[PDB]
Amino acid sequence: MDREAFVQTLTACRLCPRLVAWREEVVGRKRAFRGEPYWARPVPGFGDPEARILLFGLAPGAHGSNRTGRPFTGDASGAFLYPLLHEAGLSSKPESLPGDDLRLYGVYLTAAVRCAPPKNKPTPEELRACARWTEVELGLLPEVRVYVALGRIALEALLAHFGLRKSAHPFRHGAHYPLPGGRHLLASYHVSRQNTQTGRLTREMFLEVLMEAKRLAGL
DNA sequence: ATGTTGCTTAGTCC
DNA sequence: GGACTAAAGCAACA
Ligand code: SF4
Ligand SMILES: O=P([O-])(O)O
Ligand SMILES: O=P([O-])(O)O
Repeated sequence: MDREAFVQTLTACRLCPRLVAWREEVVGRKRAFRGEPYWARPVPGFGDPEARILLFGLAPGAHGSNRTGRPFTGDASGAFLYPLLHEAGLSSKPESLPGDDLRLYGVYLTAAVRCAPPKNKPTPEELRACARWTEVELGLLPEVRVYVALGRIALEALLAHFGLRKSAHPFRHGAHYPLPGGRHLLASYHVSRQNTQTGRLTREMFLEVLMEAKRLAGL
């Protein structure tokens, strides 16, 4: 199917009962946004359809993409990620605002699970379910040469996608693994506030990941 | 009030 | 694998 069909069918998905419930349950729970409209639906990927680089996240944040409708938009993860994409020369501007004209150059963003999960922890069954969408979405990104897993969950999801053994591809920040056709699989700590604010993942470390991804992608 | 909540990782154990 | 938990620094939240 083409992208329009992908977006149409994805947004109507209701395969995971716990997530169909949670994504609406959190609406109005955060003071700063009470009374505002929430997307509260599956989150479609965003970016360059001709991207050579794919940043693969974990899932929608309750008041992040689950609220704005765009990956990494409206929360601490995006506050960290988007300015860095611009600093690396991969976007039109530093900030991402729903409904703006932000363009990503050579990069596309999505995640393992597309509906906000409780405690940011999807179940093994929910991951297997949404993996069907990963197949469809990555299938619509023919030019990707570098797949960047943001966090352990994301890496494992990508390993399943490529039919790779976990034992041979452990999760460690900076890990680099080869993929068929001269492609690459990179692993980085997730951009979560828990990782950046605690010093586990610094702005320097992530920009480096981005610069390495560009290098490996021929950009 | 100032204590609680919410935002992954790495190690443990079966 | 999968379930469980102590640990990390910050600030909205109550
Ligand atoms: S998480 Fe994925 S599979 Fe589950 S309901 Fe949402 S879009 Fe569908
Ligand atoms: O809502 P996310 O894309 O920042 O997880
Ligand atoms: O932000 P607070 O401290 O007025 O609740």
